[PDB]
Amino acid sequence: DTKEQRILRYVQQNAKPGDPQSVLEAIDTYCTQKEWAMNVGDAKGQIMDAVIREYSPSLVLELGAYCGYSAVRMARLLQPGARLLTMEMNPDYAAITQQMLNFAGLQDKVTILNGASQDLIPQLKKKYDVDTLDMVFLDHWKDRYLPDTLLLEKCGLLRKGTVLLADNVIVPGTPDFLAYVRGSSSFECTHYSSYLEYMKVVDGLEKAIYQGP
Ligand SMILES: CCCNc1ncnc2c1ncn2[C@@H]1O[C@H](/C=C/CNC(=O)c2cc(-c3ccc(F)cc3)cc(O)c2O)[C@@H](O)[C@H]1O
Ligand SMILES: [Cl-]
Ligand SMILES: [Mg+2]
Repeated sequence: DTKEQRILRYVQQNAKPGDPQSVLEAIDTYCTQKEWAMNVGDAKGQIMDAVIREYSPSLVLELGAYCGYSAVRMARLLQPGARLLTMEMNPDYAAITQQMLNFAGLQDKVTILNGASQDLIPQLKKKYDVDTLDMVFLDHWKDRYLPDTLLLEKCGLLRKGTVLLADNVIVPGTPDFLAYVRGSSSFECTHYSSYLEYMKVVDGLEKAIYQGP
């Protein structure tokens, strides 16, 4: 048995089927009264919600699905016809994310891509029929935010106005990523101070809007 399986089971037993909000609530409740887990969480999730609503992205890429909390959170706010692609290298977690999304009734808005971002990103145009991304949410291994951002650029997947939203830029921290988007003329950046999921440790998200090269 694993922590991720317990979280799924808790949602399946307590949340309301086909109700994405009840899924988020049940995951938060589990993590608030039982085992901590690395979901973006409710505080940072409010900022995520705000960004999704403001920019109304038709195509979103998520790096790092984990239990699918962020996938549920973004997907539930997407406009009809809009789509989310989520990359997850761990097949156990990909399987959990799929069951979470199924439960939430969001399976038709989300496609889970299995594998590591550095290998999937270069297949997006040919294999998954992507032109450009409107939004990217980064929440995978922290030392990979910068390399994956450069890879997305190199592959021609960013357009002017593409919104990158990055979790955990303070804790655990993505100092290299921040130095890059804040120093580069190719991004205009806005920092959102909040709190780490399920506690009062200060963390934040960085919003970095691609300007073109
Ligand atoms: C080298 C491969 C990089 N490419 C990748 N491609 C696809 N999926 C990837 C992935 N890397 C990681 N993943 C997956 O993303 C998820 C990993 C996320 C890493 N997250 C964290 O480390 C993290 C950690 C904390 C944390 C904060 C404070 C603390 F004391 C302890 C932990 C808080 C967070 O909000 C976090 O997001 C997993 O599901 C993993 O399988
Ligand atoms: Cl929270
Ligand atoms: Mg995170």
